[PDB]
Amino acid sequence: MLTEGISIQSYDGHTFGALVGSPAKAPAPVIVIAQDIFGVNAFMRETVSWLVDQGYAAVCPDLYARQAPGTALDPQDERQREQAYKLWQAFDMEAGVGDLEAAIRYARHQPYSNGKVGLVGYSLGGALAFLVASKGYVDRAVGYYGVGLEKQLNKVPEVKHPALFHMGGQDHFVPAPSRQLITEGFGANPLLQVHWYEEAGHSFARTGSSGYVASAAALANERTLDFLVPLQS
Repeated sequence: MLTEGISIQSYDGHTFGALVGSPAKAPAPVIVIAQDIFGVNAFMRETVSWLVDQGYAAVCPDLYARQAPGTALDPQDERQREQAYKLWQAFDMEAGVGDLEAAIRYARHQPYSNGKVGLVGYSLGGALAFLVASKGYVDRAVGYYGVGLEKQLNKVPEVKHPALFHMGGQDHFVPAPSRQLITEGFGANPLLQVHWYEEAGHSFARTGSSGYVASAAALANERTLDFLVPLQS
């Protein structure tokens, strides 16, 4: 689901929609939320609500608009998971980064904006959060269970603003060898933080996921909110 009327334009001209929430107290910092492979769906709506309840505005752009605008898939439905994996395999990461950079620029000057912008992404969106952090588009970036970060480690020195990553120690998208590479690589730049939640796997911060772990979700979420609060006025 998206907010009707909201349109954002990327550098290459492509336009896309977004789900937006603004807090009752504004101006406020704005968090761009990078979706997972299911599009702007119920958990993205929950993420917008969670951030708005904490005093932020939030913008979750339709990153699948270059393939199938408005795609919003149910992670409990097997056929819709298959569709999500197929869209993910065809997803253009570089265009996704550019669409997030356009949503970040948009987020700097809306009626509710205080001018500061953060980014929070989940899985596909956590990989995109690291790429965006390597470009410097945002003030602060956060990735939950980003996939494939061990293949992007040459970008560690390019991160020049803080970026926080929450990883499950039982997430087999990030097996022991990958966890060691990321831990060693990220450790060279103090602007990066990566925490490992040893009793949690993938999607551990989504309440309806089979991977949900309330203690790890709560610790990671409070660390995300502590990390974003400097953006507040």
